[PDB]
Amino acid sequence: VGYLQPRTFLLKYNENGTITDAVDCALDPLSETKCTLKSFTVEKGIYQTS
Amino acid sequence: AIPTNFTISVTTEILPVSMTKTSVDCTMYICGDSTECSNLLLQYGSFCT
Amino acid sequence: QFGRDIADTTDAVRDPQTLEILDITPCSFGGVSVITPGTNTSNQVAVLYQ
Ligand SMILES: *[C@@H]1O[C@H](CO)[C@@H](O[C@@H]2O[C@H](CO)[C@@H](O)[C@H](O)[C@H]2NC(C)=O)[C@H](O)[C@H]1NC(C)=O
Ligand SMILES: *[C@@H]1O[C@H](CO)[C@@H](O)[C@H](O)[C@H]1NC(C)=O
Ligand SMILES: *[C@@H]1O[C@H](CO)[C@@H](O)[C@H](O)[C@H]1NC(C)=O
Repeated sequence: VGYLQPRTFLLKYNENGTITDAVDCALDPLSETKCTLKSFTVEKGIYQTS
Repeated sequence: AIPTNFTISVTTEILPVSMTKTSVDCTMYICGDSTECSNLLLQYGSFCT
Repeated sequence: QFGRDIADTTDAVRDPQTLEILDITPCSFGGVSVITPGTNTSNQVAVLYQ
């Protein structure tokens, strides 16, 4: 058993229309930069988060 | 007319090279700590990016 | 009864019971940055609190 909270997720749809991956945008600063760049891959560097 | 003596003169020149670097937190400026305003502002995220 | 600053937001208030003046301060402050070597290479990150 787990309990739901209001969150923002970044969902991924493949070419068949199924959700295959997601990012929880408020777990980590890394996840937050993933959410901002709108990608699952981050290049080397320094990013302002929030 | 031919000069007969000289003078050695030192003068100064001033040049700007750089300016202040700034960053903005878009949600902090527009909404503060209002959750409702942030939920309303979620429609304009591209402009802040 | 209320005090307002230059930005017009309320920053002071008289207490209606004890009649004492109170200052109000926001509790969200300070910039954050994240350093990453690339998601391709690793998931380890560093965080800078400015
Ligand atoms: C060329 O100009 C200099 C000045 O720039 C002359 O030197 C000065 O001479 C006077 C007296 O003749 C002195 O009181 C000054 O102290 C000297 N100045 C320095 C910096 O030493 C020099 O005599 C001139 N030469 C000629 C041939 O006219
Ligand atoms: C998508 O559908 C095609 C055709 O049915 C299938 O071959 C493929 O394996 C499915 N999945 C992906 C990820 O393409
Ligand atoms: C109101 O209640 C507070 C605490 O119960 C008391 O100190 C105060 O004297 C009361 N009256 C006024 C006018 O604040």
